[PDB]
Amino acid sequence: FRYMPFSPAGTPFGFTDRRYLTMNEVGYVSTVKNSEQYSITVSFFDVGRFREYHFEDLFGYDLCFLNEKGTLFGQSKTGQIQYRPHDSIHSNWTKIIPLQAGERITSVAATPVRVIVGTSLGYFRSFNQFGVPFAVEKTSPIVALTAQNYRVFSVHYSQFHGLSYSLSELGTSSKRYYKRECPLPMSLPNDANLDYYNFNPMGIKSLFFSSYGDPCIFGSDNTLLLLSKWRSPEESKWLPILDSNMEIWKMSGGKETTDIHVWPLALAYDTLNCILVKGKHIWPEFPLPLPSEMEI
Amino acid sequence: FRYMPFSPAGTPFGFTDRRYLTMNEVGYVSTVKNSEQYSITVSFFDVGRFREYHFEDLFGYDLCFLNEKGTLFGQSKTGQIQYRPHDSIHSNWTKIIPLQAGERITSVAATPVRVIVGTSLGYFRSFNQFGVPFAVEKTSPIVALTAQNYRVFSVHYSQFHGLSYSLSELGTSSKRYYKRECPLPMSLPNDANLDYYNFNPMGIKSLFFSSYGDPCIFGSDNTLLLLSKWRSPEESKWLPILDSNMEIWKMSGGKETTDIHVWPLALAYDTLNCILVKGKHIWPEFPLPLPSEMEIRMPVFVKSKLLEENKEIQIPVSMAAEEEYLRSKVLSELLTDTLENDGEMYGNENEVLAALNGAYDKALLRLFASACSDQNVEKALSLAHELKQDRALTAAVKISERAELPSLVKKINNIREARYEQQLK
Amino acid sequence: FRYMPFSPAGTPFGFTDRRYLTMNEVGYVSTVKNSEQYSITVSFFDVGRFREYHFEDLFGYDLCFLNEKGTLFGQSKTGQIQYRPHDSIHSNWTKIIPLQAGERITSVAATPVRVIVGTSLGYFRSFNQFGVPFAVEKTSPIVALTAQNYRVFSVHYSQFHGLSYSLSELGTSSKRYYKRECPLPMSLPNINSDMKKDANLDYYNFNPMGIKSLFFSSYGDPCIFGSDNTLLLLSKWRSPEESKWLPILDSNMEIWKMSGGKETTDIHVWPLALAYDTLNCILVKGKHIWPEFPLPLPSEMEIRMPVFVKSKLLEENKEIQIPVSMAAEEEYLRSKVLSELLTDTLENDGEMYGNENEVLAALNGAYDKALLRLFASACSDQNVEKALSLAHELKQDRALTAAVKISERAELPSLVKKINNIREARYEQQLK
Amino acid sequence: SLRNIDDILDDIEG
Amino acid sequence: SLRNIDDILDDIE
Repeated sequence: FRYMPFSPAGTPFGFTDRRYLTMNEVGYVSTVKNSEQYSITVSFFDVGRFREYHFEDLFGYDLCFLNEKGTLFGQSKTGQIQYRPHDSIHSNWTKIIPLQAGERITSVAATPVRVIVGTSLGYFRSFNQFGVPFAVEKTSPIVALTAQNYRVFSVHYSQFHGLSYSLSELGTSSKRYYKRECPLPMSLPNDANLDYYNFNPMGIKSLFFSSYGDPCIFGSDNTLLLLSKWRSPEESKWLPILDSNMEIWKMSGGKETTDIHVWPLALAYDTLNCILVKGKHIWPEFPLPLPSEMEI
Repeated sequence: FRYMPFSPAGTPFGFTDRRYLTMNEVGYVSTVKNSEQYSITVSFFDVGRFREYHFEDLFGYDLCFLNEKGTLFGQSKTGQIQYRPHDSIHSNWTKIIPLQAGERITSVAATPVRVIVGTSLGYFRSFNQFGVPFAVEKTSPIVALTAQNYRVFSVHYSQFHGLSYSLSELGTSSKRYYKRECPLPMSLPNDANLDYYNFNPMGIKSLFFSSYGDPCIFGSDNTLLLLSKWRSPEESKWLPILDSNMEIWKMSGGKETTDIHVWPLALAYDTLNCILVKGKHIWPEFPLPLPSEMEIRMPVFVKSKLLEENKEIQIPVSMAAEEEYLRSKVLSELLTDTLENDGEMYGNENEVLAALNGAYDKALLRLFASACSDQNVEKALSLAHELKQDRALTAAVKISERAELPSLVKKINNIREARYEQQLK
Repeated sequence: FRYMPFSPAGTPFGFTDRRYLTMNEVGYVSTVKNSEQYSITVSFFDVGRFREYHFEDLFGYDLCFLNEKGTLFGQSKTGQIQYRPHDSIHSNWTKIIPLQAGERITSVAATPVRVIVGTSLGYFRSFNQFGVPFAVEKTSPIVALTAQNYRVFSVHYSQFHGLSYSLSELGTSSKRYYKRECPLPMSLPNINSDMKKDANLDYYNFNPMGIKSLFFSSYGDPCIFGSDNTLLLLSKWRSPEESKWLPILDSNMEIWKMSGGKETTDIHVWPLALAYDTLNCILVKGKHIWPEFPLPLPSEMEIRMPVFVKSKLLEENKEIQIPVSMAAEEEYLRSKVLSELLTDTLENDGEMYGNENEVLAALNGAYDKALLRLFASACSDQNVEKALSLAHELKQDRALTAAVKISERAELPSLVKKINNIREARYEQQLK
Repeated sequence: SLRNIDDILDDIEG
Repeated sequence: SLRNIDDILDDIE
């Protein structure tokens, strides 16, 4: 199996020379193949809050994560990361992650207080928002990472039982696991959208925490799954609280329009902040349409 | 799948008629093919304490475990075990483990107080040092066992989960689990060494408790994995604490080698007792070299960045302070957990922990100085928050004064005042 | 994987037109193909207590569970269950379990006070004896259920975790767990390619997991009997950190010893229940491993700790005779396990039959008595160290005295003094 | 002497 | 000045 560099709501290059690194309720991050290097653009939806900016990517970052305070960039092969705070007050910092032979950074994530790097060998390196290492952990191979405050939701792949998920809190005392590589009840993928399922073989379009702390995942079956009552491992349940395949059919009022696909950004209490894609491709292209919402 | 007889640090026969049965900090046990029988030789590293001896193996023992008080031998097919105390005062004893159709003994282990036998069907048979059976237990198929005093570290393999592990205590009353079949994130193997991976499919070169009682495993990826926080099930983490491939790479002055390999014996605090194998094969040969010592290092060094600073590898002080901070942090957290729950074991744990916390702050303060150099007031303050000793918070204030960062000084003095007012509650 | 409808000790049709639905210590329930319907016959082993009856199955019941007060029938496909109390006091009642696309009922269970239905999606639907529904719970897919009074033993199987088990209590309000989805170390069957023409392949297609039967013991401990014909008992299930599955009977070994050391291929064990130290079972003689018609009379097989070696048993013989020195080790181990199990029972649930305290007393007596023989053998070989460790495991103080007297007859006065120190140490701890 | 200990085992009863 | 802090680090003892 090929471990592909993953970012939430990321799109592939396809036949164009530009794509989206990551994308969520804060904004969208694009990269463009120019003459020799790359051009990364960090844009926001609340344009009255953050300053949009762009820079020249001399390294070729293919990993990104966006929060409300900064943007984390990652290069899957050289093991180089970079964190750029939105505010000019704080400094940009760069670090190189040690990588063994054939080890690739597969997912990165950041919060106002934590920076996470996961690899294809199962390495879990955590830092603070300034680049100070806190612990190096060895787990199952990591394919997807997301975080919120001090919580971390990590998707792992085993050779045997397949996809699994872990949920942990990188508290000030010590890291604590609520779920440890438990079954991830997600449907694996079953063309024109064939460039995508090579860019993301696991079909995980995006994953994030809800506004109230619950882990969410959006598979290739286009169903938003939410993990309820994870603080009690006995009552833990995954709930399909949204089937966007039917919500398009129910809201259109017409027929099965295969010209409409849903691209998830985040879940904010009662609405699913997302991007509605019109075209043959299920992933959004340029320009990016306005974000819409969806009742639960 | 074919379960293979496992022993810590055992080597295969290869093209010879002799291999090592098992091997650790106490000594090494070799076996030599002798026509139709075998010649077992038990040798020690502390020649003053115990006397090297040998005997004739009429059964074909392919399983062994060595401790400071005796040697345990096992025959994977006939199910026969034998325990030979080192002193002639105590008698040898022999048992035959019942085995069903195709059942094999996969691993044996012994402490001065316990004898452990694991089978391929998941039978967990325990005895005391005299052979009195305590209870027979059925678990997942066992692939590897190590033990220390009354505690057992077992590795299990199903077709469903892969490799899991269990950590239990065989107290005077009954068997209690600290961890039950939790995931074992050891890298499985992915050739000249094919002889080895047919003899040890999992690639578990060795596994053992540390000198301070923490479980450790050494896979085919040559990374030493230590189990942290095993007393609190929800806090357990496997921590990579030594990339032996990198230490060899740094010993060789940045040059990639193919003839130097590490063979793990045990972990004593911060030092991996091992055998440095020079040759075409990755396992040691005859005669056995003298044990080497390899200090554990957190895998945070990049080869790219280490080559630049040289232009034996020299490490830049600012980069070595970060690794020393992380390593002291992990060791200090591990040793405190030991002392807070089990007490002392050797007599120097309290002194080691004290000097450990000292080295923690000293390395952390170097990182603090580097941050003041780069005028990084924010990063420095976050570093000062991680300081332990109050005398190091003072040292940070004095470093901040030498950097002329009065804004930082006041924020660090707020930390000191906040800790003083927790001293009042 | 394909979940198959399971019932304790059920047999497949095979190449006949009749099979057993379920089977335990109370009796056996058979079903016969009757043109296009079925003829179900509920029969009992205590013919004095209960009267055998039969009825016409127009539904195709392939699930059944028998207790002392009623019989539960289940239809895996339509989702229809029916509970028939033996006595005419309470009426029969029928429910239809909701089943989704491809959801099947995989196992049913009933006690005099509870009715449990488990599905292939992991739905755990419970009722009381009259059919009043309890809360509905979603768990891992259920493959086997047994129950006793208010407690339920459930076996679950995912493709992720493998085989797990849960041990719960169905209280008046809601369900409370003693153990939730802990690993079930039962050996799965090892099917070959020559087994595609084997006569017993029909069984492992009807019960892929090989769970021949599972049940609570007479004293309330969970037991399971896999295709490896080993009885597994769950000890210390009240203390989650101490729960252990203990193999307490290698029925292949008991058969090997019944036959005078000769390997057989036509005798097999079919488990019914565990009564204290004896496995109630059916001895199946024939080509197939499951009982056929007519059913033989139940046999009894005393549990034996798997510590006997075939090689060492043949030499001591040169029905199998067991050397007293070797039989003492097994008798010590078995008494230790049984005493540990019964003590936990009495300390938490009390007595249930009225004579348990006497059983435990005679049990602990046999424990020391077997332990003292091991002690004597160690004194015989002048193994003072091994003997002392044996004396430490003695229970009654009057057995410590018997060890002192045995040590005196062996002329080991150093040991005698060390054994009397145990008495002093135990007197000291009884006051502190 | 050690082979027959039934004389000692039955003293436990009391 | 900041490169050699052994004068400060050794005062902690």
